[PDB]
Amino acid sequence: QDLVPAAVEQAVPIQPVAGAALAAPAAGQINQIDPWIFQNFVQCPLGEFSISPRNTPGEILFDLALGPGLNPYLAHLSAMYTGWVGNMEVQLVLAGNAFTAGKVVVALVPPYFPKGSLTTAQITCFPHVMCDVRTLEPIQLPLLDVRRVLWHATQDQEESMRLVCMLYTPLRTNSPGDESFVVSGRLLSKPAADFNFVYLTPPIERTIYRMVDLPVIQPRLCTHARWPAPVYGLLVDPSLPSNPQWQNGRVHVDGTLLGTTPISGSWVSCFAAEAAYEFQSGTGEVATFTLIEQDGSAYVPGDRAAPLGYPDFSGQLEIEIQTETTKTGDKLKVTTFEMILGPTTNADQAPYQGRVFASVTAAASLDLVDGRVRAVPRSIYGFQDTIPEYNDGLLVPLAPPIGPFLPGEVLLRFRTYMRQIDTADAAAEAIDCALPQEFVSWFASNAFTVQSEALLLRYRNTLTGQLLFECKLYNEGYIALSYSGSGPLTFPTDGIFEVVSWVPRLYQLASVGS
Amino acid sequence: EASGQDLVPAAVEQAVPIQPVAGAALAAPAAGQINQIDPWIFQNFVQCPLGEFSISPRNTPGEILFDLALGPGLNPYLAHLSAMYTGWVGNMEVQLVLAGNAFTAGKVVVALVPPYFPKGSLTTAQITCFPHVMCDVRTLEPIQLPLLDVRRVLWHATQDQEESMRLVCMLYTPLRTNSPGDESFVVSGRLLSKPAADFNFVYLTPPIERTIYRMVDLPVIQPRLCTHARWPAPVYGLLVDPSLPSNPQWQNGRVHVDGTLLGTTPISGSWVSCFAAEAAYEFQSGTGEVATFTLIEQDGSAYVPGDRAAPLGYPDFSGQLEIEIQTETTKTGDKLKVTTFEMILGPTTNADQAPYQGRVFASVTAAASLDLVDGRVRAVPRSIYGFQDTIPEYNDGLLVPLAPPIGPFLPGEVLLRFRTYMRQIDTADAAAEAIDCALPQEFVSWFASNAFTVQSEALLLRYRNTLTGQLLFECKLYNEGYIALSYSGSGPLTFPTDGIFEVVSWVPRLYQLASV
Amino acid sequence: EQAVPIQPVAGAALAAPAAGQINQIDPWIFQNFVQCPLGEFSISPRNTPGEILFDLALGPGLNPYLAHLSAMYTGWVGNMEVQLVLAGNAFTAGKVVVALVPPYFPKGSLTTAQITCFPHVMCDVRTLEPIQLPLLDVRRVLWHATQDQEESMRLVCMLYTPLRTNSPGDESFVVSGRLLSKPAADFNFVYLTPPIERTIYRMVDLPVIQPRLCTHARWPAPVYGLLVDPSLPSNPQWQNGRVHVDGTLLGTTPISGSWVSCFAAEAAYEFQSGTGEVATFTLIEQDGSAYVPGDRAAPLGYPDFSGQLEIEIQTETTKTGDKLKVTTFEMILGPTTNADQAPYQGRVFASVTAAASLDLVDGRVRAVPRSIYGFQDTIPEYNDGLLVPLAPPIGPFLPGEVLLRFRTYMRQIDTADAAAEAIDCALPQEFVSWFASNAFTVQSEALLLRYRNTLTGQLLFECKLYNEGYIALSYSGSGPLTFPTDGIFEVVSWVPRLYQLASV
Ligand SMILES: [Ca+2]
Ligand SMILES: [Ca+2]
Ligand SMILES: [Ca+2]
Repeated sequence: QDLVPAAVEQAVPIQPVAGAALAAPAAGQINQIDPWIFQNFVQCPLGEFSISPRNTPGEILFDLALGPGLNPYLAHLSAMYTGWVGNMEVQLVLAGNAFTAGKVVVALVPPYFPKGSLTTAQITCFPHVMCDVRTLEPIQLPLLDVRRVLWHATQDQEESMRLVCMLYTPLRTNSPGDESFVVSGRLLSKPAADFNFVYLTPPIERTIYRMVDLPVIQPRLCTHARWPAPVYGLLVDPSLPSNPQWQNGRVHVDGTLLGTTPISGSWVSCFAAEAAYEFQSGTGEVATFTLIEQDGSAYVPGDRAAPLGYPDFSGQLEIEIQTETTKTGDKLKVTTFEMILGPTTNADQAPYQGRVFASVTAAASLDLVDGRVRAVPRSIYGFQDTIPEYNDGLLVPLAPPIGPFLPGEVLLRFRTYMRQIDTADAAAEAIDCALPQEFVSWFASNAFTVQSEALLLRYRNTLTGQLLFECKLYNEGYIALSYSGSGPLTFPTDGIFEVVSWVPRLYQLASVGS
Repeated sequence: EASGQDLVPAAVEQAVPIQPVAGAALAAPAAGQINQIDPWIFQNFVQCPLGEFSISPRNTPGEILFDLALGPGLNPYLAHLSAMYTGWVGNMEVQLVLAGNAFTAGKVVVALVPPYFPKGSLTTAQITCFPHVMCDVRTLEPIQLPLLDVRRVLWHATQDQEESMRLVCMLYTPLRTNSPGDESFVVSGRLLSKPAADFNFVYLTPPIERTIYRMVDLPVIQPRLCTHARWPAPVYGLLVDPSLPSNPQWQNGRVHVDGTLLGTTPISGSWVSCFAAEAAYEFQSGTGEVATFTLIEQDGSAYVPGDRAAPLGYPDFSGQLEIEIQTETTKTGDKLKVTTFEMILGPTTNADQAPYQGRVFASVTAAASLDLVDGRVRAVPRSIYGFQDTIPEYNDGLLVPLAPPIGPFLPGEVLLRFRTYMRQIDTADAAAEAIDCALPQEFVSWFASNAFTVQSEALLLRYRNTLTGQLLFECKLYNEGYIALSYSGSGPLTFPTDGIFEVVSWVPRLYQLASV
Repeated sequence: EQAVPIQPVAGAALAAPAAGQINQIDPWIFQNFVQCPLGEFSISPRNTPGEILFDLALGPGLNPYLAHLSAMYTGWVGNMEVQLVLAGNAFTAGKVVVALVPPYFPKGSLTTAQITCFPHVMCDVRTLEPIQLPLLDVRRVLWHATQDQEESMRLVCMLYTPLRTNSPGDESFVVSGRLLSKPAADFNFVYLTPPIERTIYRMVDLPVIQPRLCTHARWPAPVYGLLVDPSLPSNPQWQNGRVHVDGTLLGTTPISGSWVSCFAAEAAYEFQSGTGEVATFTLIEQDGSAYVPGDRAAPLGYPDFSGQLEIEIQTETTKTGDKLKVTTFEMILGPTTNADQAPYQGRVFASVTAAASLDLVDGRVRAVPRSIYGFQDTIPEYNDGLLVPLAPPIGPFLPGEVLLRFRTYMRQIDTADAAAEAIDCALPQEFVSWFASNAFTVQSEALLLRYRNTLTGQLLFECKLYNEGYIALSYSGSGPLTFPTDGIFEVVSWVPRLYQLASV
């Protein structure tokens, strides 16, 4: 009587969701967009992901949220509106082989479903599409505005429908292996027929859904963020410790300054304090410094280990100060003082409590008048890359170690050389930073929104266009490279970084090496 | 229909000052699916999960008898169905049953409290400022009330709780009886509910068992087949005794109904009254061989003094405890042995012992210095001498964080005890030494591994006999983790250990239990 | 009214299906334009274009009657009508812009170019009639909650084109502007609830007590006078007598007046072979509690001045000539060190000038002040030479504003001159307790106050009470000026920080 076909094309059944019909009576305006934005799939700002045989079933490959942050045109247009309503459509492409086996599921997760941990059995209880990694053509899905409000505010994030993809079946290759074959995936989107904005406002450039960019300066023309010297090298080195705990040069991508890093590069490794001088018997002058901020304000013990720009390493410091004497026939001079920074004893060093001690040998009194001084670094002796004596021997608030790199990932280092006093070894002492200056700035000056876990960057030659490597910039302000060698590897410093897209935490980078 | 109607019958007085409220019709254009509830569910009144309450002549006006929040948690069908959705809307119908004796008198008020009204002290002056209904306790027919969805959103979320209309009942007039003989009656009221015409759910989601509503359940196991939570022995007795101290401060076997462990109670029953440590041995011409133990966690982790008086599973009583220890010796002929040590738990001794700092001392009498190598060991109990059921010293007389004493109880309520017997050394008395606990270890593991969500204040339990299927008594299980029942006798009372406990409903603290 | 590019907004028609009740308001309220709070400004020839003249948010708090009525309801909905009045003659020039800013626009600084991109109106200062505007309820919900502050439409007025005028030689010309409002025909309340007294639309008030019957917050003595003296330091850093208007205690101030300049501690007495007996105190809370160092310099009520004082404690002797006694100790607070006083860590030292052993027992004591020697108005030594967390100095003040001080006199030991002592405070202890127990809601930056005589009802002066808990007066003199201690302080209204007081 009836025939049931064995092969049916996949589709997602939906019930239509009302947009501006529900929002019109309570909104001030209903603003329509260009009719040709409805005709083209354009790559999402988060539009890159990867699949590897290192992955396991149940891992989330990506998750996207409905809103004007999925389309470059809509993200550009959102700067002159206060709200939005409507549905969208998403397209997915995978670059697979004929030798690869594997299945993924793309599901539609409603708002207010708890965001804990889904499993492979649960993911198929949502409206979904099952996709093979060998597909040649793109796959598309809808995104409806299931909501309890009349419309959404642009300037916040709120809660909306999500699009989550997880690895349903493990990725296998018939080849003996193991290789390092990676399947690339890209995402595109476009609004559906029932999308518009709410209220026409002036265009504000410093809005959310504004893409992050970087200053166009080569690394040679930059300033080191931990020692006052120009940047001289760019390298990766797996023989060095992997998770340092530097306190300077640390900034969040969204603009938060972590640790004791300042805004300007003239505050690095310097300090400002009120000085009092004394003489003991023959040891010379002893200077006690009560520390303040470099702009003249007062220092209060808080969530930082020291005033902004305080040195975060160990050794003996030779510094310069400006002094005035009460002697006859001699006005202001510049004096050199000796300082102890490393974890030691026989002194009471507590910059966390605003007390510092310095000294200089002298057979006379050479009395000086107390006042405000600014101390800058001149020379270093016995340098060690470890935190200083912030308190006497106690614990103070600190920025966390860098971490938590994926397997095979190493840290990119910007390298400069210090002025060092040595007797036997003539080698130049070297110090490293994660991000240079003018990168600490351009953050906290632009208040960006992260919208994802990492940023993909490409390093390129200026006048040739050759690609040197690609890297991941995490939201915590450090760069990772995929390198598996044993020795140091350096790179030319006349390149330019450029932003590609937002990528998730599990993204797999193309390997680098010699 | 009934015999002498010298009562109130129907409380058809409402004309409640409220407008009709729209339900699922406002949420249909904002949902991406079509959902509906089984039409037969809309056709009968079933008892709410919090559908039992009591009025006693010991309550005062202004006490809250029940308060119910609108949502899927008032109906067993709807609470089962809410595990596979994210969203609900609509109104409800509620039936209140309270038909006390004809010799009684009293009055209650049931009010409709809107969302966003602050919770806390609700006095008898304000409850009449709401849309309300006045009820006699002698009313024969059930009283029917509506619960409307007053809201400013289109629907609510099943997981996590939001602000909705409440239904609050407060005792307005004290309950008194007119009978000549010796007693005053108690009124037992019931609540039933069903959805209204426009109730619905929103979006189908995977069915997850560990949802917020669910229902608390207990393991199906007889008390005689369980293990004691304070001494490594089987449970032998189920008892109530009003001559023993009423508010003990035991540190082991304490667990919250939501799953939190309080005190020094371990997950496993093999950690009870045992400890793992690093042992260093020395010879003293007095006590003989002296062993110093620095205590660590039983799984091997480091011990850090924190918000607990001792490492998990440490003994919480007093006396002289004798234990067995595995030891290695360098004397030719013997390699491994089990040695018996003894140590004073309490009498507070000279100065000493500081379990809160991980220091323990023990000794064994001997003449020649036995060659013993320092190492890692685990000690388990063997015997007790001069047992006293009082907390020991942990900080050498200084205060330590402790679990609160068990309580409080309503007047006439006593604590139920699970009893076992310990191996004892005695010189002139041959009577067995007994030790009690509040819950067995199986219940502790069940609560720790299940992590339910509590609703009001306590659970009503009924104890049934497996052989004859006859209910023995009813008790209140408090959310803090103890059990109370009403008993007014003088001597101890014991119960058979062949029964099974069962959950009935959620009850508040002022629930009045029947005597036993 | 004027035409603006905006659509009509529905009120109760959208809230009625899901509301319980829709409640009506007195029809006489719809017939009166009442002054809005923070709805006045003045324009001077020296102002530059781009200054924000006002910005007010839609809600019940714009009208005193609706603010009163909101206490017996759960929600509200609807639009309002607004009137703007400007006072200038025919010989002026300049222009102003009033815009409609939507509920979720980011807060910040607007430029004169961006204000014209909203729905707006342009007005000349020569306008005769008041300018009428609508205030519409643009929202993503069905109604609002009375006890919660949500986002609503705002009305923002900026100076667009500067004022050009002539002025006489004695006074400078200004253009004054005021804003009034009333509900529109589509405004309603939601649900009849029992009235609440601790609502958010509650105005700040002060206790009706004369300052001569009050208590000093820094020294346990009655207040003997109030004054203003520009010669004294402008920005003191007192750690006592500091309270926020919303009710947050700052520094080390206690709630009770009996905790001022007193401390409780566990005492250990040991006889030194030199000067005499020495007592070491481990500080605790006055009511009895563990003291933990934190964001606070010293336990509540600890003295915040420098000098040498004497204390009296209850001591018990194990000898047989007595059992209980009260003796006077001696401790040093000023920045002279020599004993390593660390109140921040919770330990201090004291000594007595006595010979031989003076056996006592350690059973906890409370120390009260007796007299001060070498008093100095500087913070004591909390750490040996280190820094501690403490409250910022009092300020800032506008150009021409001075601090008003409540003065009291303390005992002394000085042997050279016997004129008087002097210790000042910002607010008395009664005001501190009032603000702590009331917990009001602050609106903008400051409150306008008035000092009047109780009987004749004459005005003495007017001042400004800042949110941080200090009073400022507009005084242009040189020497100190004292005031009678018989008046009563009264609250007038909320004022902005840049408010010009009348000179005293
Ligand atoms: Ca060297
Ligand atoms: Ca015995
Ligand atoms: Ca004097």
